[PDB]
Amino acid sequence: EVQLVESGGGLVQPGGSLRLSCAASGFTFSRYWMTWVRQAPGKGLVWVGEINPDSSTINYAPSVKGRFTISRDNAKNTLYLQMNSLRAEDTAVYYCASGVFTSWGQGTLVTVSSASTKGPSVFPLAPCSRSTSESTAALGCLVKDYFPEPVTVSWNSGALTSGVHTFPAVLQSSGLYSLSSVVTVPSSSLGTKTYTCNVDHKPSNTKVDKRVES
Amino acid sequence: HKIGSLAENAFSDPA
Amino acid sequence: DIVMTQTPLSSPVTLGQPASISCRSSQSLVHRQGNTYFHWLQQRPGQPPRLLIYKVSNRFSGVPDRFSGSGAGTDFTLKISRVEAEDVGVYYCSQSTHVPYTFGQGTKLEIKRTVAAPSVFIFPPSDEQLKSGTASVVCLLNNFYPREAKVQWKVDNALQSCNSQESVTEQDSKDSTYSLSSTLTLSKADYEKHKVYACEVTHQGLSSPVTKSFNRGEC
Repeated sequence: EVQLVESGGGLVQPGGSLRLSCAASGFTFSRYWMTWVRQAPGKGLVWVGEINPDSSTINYAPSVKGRFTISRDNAKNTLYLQMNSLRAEDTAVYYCASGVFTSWGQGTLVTVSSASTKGPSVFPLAPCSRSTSESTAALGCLVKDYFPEPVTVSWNSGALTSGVHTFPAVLQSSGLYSLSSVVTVPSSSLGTKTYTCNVDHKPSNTKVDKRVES
Repeated sequence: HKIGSLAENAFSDPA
Repeated sequence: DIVMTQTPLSSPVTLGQPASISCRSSQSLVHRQGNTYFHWLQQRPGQPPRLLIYKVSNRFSGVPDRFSGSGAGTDFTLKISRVEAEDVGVYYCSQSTHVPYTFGQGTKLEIKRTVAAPSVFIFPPSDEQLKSGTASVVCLLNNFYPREAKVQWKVDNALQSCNSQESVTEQDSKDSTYSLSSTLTLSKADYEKHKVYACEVTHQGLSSPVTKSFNRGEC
């Protein structure tokens, strides 16, 4: 399987520097041009640049020329993006791709901000008891007061996916993010399993598994 | 001068 | 640099019917005396983009026949013939005839499905949270269509303003519905001053608004 595994993202202060990596397997990386593209939260795709197999041609977007450097190490099958003089407008998910968009990495979010990292609080969401039958029952987790993005949420270690909705985070008036993840199930099945939300916030070294009881 | 679009494998599936 | 112009939202397309998305470039995309490097990409939420059509009309790997491309010079169209629910997402045009390569703003494909009323749930603040000085009350509107919905918070029947925030999911890839959360944030002190907490939901699929409520302490 072609894999493009990216790393190096996270929080960086304005004016600072960060180096992203994109490691390739499943194809002869040394024979392909490689590409960086970025996408600011909620916005469209923006091309960052490309590099040819032997590194003798490197083309850059005007918005990054003179601040970013693209390179590659074919012996390690790895593509790099060295970013200097970072600004808030550079906050984005950074993707690598082979050729002209023929295979893509998962993306890594770079947040350019002066704020500190803050880990989330995880609270259960469970309704009050009901006295009229309803076709589904709901439970969830409120993941409140974290910075920067992203948090990831799974249920029962990724075994529970049907009926799950993890909402896009919102920025609160405090400057911290919050989101909820909910799961709804057919009501008579509610008691047939347990429900644990697995919350991971890498910037704060936070990993929480919260059992939610109705 | 050279751009990736003109590479022989620009649009080939790497798989 | 070459500007690529496409609209942000498609007309709602019914399952099994065709959708067309167009893009215009600010100059010809014919490279010198050769190919036209105009492409279409598809992006689903939380996923990277995927190449769909390259060089105007060539389907990329794993792209089925319902996606086709046409056009020439500065005007191009993607046709999705028999739309499926899984086709929901954002479609970008792209040129790579000249550097910097550029993209359109993205056109979101919206699927038109039957009206579906939301299932509504209200979640009181957890005892864990209350021990910390803040109270969050959450109202969930699950699996509804169309996207427009009105949510009002009433605390002892008094309308709340300026203390809630909403989040809405993207259209679901299986049932083509939306879900929405509204979160009311109060100080613990203000939360203990009142008894009845209610979320009231108005939506095309409901003949009368739906209210879900609880009484502080009763749970």
